[PDB]
Amino acid sequence: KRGIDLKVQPQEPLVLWRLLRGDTDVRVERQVELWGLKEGTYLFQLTVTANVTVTVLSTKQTEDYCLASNKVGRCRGSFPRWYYDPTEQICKSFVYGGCLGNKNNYLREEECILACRGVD
Ligand SMILES: [K+]
Repeated sequence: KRGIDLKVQPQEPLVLWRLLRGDTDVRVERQVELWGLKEGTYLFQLTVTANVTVTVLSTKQTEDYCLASNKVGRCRGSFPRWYYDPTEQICKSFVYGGCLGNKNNYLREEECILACRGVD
């Protein structure tokens, strides 16, 4: 499986395994619960193999991942995607053109929720 990179708001238990690289000492407890994550990046190997990285967003990056307008972009494709609407504080679906969009653009609603739940 190709790696995943999850952007998330800091949250002491992150609800979704072995840590390969983290700025801090995470603890993973089995859904799973990630404890101790701080602003920054973490890399895990998942086996029953795959890469999972978790980027705990800064407020500055949160502007890009949550506060930016949805962006169809220049291409004429049709990709169902998700963006966060901070005005209404909810994840909405939109059709993405497939290129040159911005960071407020998630493949899965759950990923949008993780990236932006609680942002205004
Ligand atoms: K989805």
